[PDB]
Amino acid sequence: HKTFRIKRFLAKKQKQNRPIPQWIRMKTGNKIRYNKRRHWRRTKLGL
Amino acid sequence: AKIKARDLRKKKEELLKQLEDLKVELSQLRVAKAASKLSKIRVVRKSIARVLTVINQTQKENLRKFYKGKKYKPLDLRPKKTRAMRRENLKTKKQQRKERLYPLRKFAVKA
Amino acid sequence: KKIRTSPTFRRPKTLRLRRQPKYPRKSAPRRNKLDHYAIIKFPLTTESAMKKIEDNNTLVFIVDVKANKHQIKQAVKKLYDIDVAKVNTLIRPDGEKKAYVRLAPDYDALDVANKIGII
RNA sequence: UCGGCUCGUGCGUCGAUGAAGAACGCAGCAGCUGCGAGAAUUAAUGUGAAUUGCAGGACACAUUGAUUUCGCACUUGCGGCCCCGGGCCGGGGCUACG
RNA sequence: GCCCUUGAAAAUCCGGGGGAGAGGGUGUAAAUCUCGCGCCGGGCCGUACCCAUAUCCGCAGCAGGUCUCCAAGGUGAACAG
RNA sequence: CCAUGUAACAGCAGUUGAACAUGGGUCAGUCGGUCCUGAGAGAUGGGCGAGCGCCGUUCGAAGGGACGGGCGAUGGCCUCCGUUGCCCUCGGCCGAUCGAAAGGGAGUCGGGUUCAGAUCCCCGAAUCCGGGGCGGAGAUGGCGCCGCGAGGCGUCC
RNA sequence: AGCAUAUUAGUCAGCGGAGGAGAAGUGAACAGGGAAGAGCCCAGCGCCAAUCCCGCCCCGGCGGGGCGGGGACAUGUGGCGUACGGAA
Repeated sequence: HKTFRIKRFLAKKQKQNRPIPQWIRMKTGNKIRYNKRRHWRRTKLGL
Repeated sequence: AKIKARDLRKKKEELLKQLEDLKVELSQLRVAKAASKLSKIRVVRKSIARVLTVINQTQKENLRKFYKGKKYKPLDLRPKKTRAMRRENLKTKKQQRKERLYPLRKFAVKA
Repeated sequence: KKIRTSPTFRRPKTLRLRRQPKYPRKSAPRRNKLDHYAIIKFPLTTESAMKKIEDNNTLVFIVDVKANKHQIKQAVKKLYDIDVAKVNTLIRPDGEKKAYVRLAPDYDALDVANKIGII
């Protein structure tokens, strides 16, 4: 039992839980080395 | 040989026909999603944007020519400076007479 | 010949005019942006989708979220010049809407899919 | 040291034509940032041959020429009025208080 | 049987009473608690899985806590052991 | 969750994993929400309040809706209803609104199918609600010209 | 050096309303010197609706001119004029 808004929030939170693309490490001024990753057990969503 | 707005500056039906052709091309490219087609995705999207922009500009210039001279016109055809600016030289006969009888004079001292 | 039968004074009904605006509040009507090309984004091409195509006579599409079954059916009919038996829809856990369009029995979903480009 | 702090100068411009703020979405291949279904931007003007992490722009040599959601209610719940099209469905415009 | 305890409301659905009315002029007409068939439609959102000695809360794969449904044979009074 | 693959974490280990990586998966008129009001919450009128506001929930010119008739709806050009004002006419207070995935609330079951979905997919058999056909029902009956026709006419009921 | 008046302090917190400025026109004022510098308008009393708002034609702060209808207004609009006086 979910609402549409909760489900959309969950979908957005799911689409953000991926590693960075590797080619971004090759850019000219890149300071990132890895991804704000979230684990369902380690950290809980704001609900 | 992409689409350019000057070449589009044409009747509405022909512009809609070209827009529909572009939409079909974009749908085919999205289904296909080769390097060339994956690059063509952006070209077709921007061409669609260009055609729609030309359509809207032509429609609104025609509307502004239509409503010119009318006292009341749609709100989007009314100037939008700032809510405060959208919300002076009139003088009373008394002040006008005062100005006429006693104008400011040009004068110099010590001469 | 004017006597109040009831001891309750009600507000008498008065004329209510229809609006006759001296100008439209908008110069032009807003263009519809959920047209047929915006309704179907792209067909889903996965093993389950291929099963649906070759066994259920059903095409699997990814569609706009605001589109309903009537709109999806009409958009498919107009875009691919075909007939639709029925449409089932779900909203995927990634937020996209997936539509299973079962075609009419007199249409082969495999040939139609080949025409579209998938399979 | 492409950041602060402090002082000074000029200006001193939000919003129902719908703001500040929030949500969601948008790139050929998460964040920040930029944008709004014309979504990594359209047009125009100036500038002038790049963008770049990776192949992928015929760049007319007159190098036009690279660089949405936040009437009644808040569950996408339920309407009503007038038009338009297809035969109930879809589209457009309206419908807050003072 | 017990109560100095008396154990929801509304949407919604139906029957009855009454009779304003309608129907047709001699072959039917109005009308069907609406009788048997036939025709068309039913949009939107949820739906995976865990549900607890590791999928929830307790800083954790924590001897804690956390609402329910089904539940066989023997012994035995027994959902006891 | 499913499949495939494989340093940190799983207080030993692991060829294993709810870990990591890649890619998939949730299909409804009939199961729920959606509808009702329950305790209650809460607008408008009114009152109070320096004021943001809050008190109050029945304590105010609170009906916008009814088959029926004419002007004008004539519109299909009037079968039936999209047409305006009026009366011949009626329409009280539980005043908007919200409040249950265990209360109320019509109607879907059997078999098969997947790596992961099925009362939702497919096969089959039904059903409820809403919106201009066929049959049946309304029902063939009761002076007198021919007739012992059970023949149709003539008339009335 | 407690503490109640006092002080903290008309200050923090709270509420309302703006503009490019606003407002004004323990313990202060006036005079003096500077920055700046600017003055005015109604009601009322008088004389003469003389006043204002809202289809046709002609010329991106919706105005100007002409022509014709509706309203406001005598329970008072406009012109002259308000203390430095005003009108005749």
